[PDB]
Amino acid sequence: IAIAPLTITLVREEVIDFSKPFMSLGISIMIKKPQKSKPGVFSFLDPLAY
Amino acid sequence: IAIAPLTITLVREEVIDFSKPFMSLGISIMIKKKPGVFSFLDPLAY
Amino acid sequence: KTVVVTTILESPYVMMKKNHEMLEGNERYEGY
Repeated sequence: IAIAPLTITLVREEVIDFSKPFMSLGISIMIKKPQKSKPGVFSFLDPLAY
Repeated sequence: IAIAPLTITLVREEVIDFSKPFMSLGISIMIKKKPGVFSFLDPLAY
Repeated sequence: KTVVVTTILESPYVMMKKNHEMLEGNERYEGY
């Protein structure tokens, strides 16, 4: 038995037997945490729109 | 052969065979989704 | 030897067509 995070692919299922997925996943986007930015030079105009 | 939104469950797997899932899903929340012209008078009652 | 597939009426998986009464066979149903 192979109990490991093994991706279920076509070729692997062709050569061995795979059980039903115990963990669903997908491709997602990872970014740096937003974090606070330094205020702009002309930031006193921020409260009102242009 | 059945080709339909048939959820893969143990009680169905023990009696019939299921292919690999073709569409994943789960429980999710569904919810129901402009200022007035003279809205600058709002801070004080009429 | 033709094989019979079974389905349930539930949009957008299997739904009736607008002119399904004129159509026959697999052309009667459309969906995912």
